[PDB]
Amino acid sequence: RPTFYRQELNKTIWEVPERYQNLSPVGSGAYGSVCAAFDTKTGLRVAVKKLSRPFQSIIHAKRTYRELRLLKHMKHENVIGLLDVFTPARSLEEFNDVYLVTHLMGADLNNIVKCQKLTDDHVQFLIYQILRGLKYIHSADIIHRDLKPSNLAVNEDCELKILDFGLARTRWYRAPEIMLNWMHYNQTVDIWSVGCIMAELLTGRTLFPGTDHIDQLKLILRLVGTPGAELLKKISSESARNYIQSLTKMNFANVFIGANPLAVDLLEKMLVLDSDKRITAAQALAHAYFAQYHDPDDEPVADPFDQSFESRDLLIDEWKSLTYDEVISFVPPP
Ligand SMILES: CCCCCCCCO[C@@H]1O[C@H](CO)[C@@H](O)[C@H](O)[C@H]1O
Ligand SMILES: CCCCCCCCO[C@@H]1O[C@H](CO)[C@@H](O)[C@H](O)[C@H]1O
Repeated sequence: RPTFYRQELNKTIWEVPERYQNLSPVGSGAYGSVCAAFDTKTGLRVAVKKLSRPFQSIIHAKRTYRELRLLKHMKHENVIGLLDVFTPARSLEEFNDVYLVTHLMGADLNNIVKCQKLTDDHVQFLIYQILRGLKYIHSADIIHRDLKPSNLAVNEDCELKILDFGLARTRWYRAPEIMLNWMHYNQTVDIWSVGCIMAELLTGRTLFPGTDHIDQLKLILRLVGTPGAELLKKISSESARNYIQSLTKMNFANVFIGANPLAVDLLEKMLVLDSDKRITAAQALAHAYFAQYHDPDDEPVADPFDQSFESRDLLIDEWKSLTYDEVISFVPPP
């Protein structure tokens, strides 16, 4: 066991191993708060997240377990992974707090085109990394569901990692089927998000900046066009088909004037209403737009992820015990 020290942060006592220094609050959420810190043991800037009352209820407890399981699973250059997880508790009986440590890359894509659009060469590099990481996540049978610029961290060398779990420092990037509570989501919900992000990097402007939910959907329909006959067959409701026909084309092509035609071709393949017809991450990696970076020998897939817990309805004490097990078994990365 490491030596811990105590300090008041974000309105509670944080108790952390001595290696983590210079904690500074950077965020809080309903479920946790984050400090930036410096890990004197590895020389890395890190984010330390202290969960807030991780076992307050069955739902909190399951969320805590899910977050830790997902972070422990992720071992890929373009996906955030778990550098450390700890608790000052010395037994399951004392176990009440959980702290998660991840890389702090130092910036994200959220600010990035406020001032000007990116070059085509730089968009190739960033989107390539997003898709390389998404191929990995998808191969584990995991769907991100909330890809957006603030969930894409980059360092000074513009190496990129996909984030989640409130490490991000809007519905503009959400697949329309998620907004329409469709359920039965495909992984290509995330490909829609990548298309929205890529479009914005190339043009310097949000692709679908809706003011509210229905506005978001109206903007999408204006740009990609009304559902064709094949997609209309997959929508049960006659009234819904009538209603979309009433809101429903602005040129997709006119949005991307001056762009690399290979970029536009890829955007057209990502931003397809019918999720069954969107390009996959793996397919996208092979598209000619990425010829400078694609290497099939180094676009690795994930170990399969045991998601049995997702469908379980367990008691708090069981979720808490399962979480404690995962804390104790953690082995830090190379
Ligand atoms: C702006 C457009 C307004 C209406 C959007 C269409 C609503 C589609 O609705 C969805 O259709 C699916 C297929 O039948 C169902 O399985 C889903 O339960 C349902 O949510
Ligand atoms: C903008 C208003 C219309 C939105 C239509 C969105 C259609 C998304 O696509 C749908 O996704 C479902 C879930 O994966 C699939 O089961 C369907 O087969 C697929 O067509």
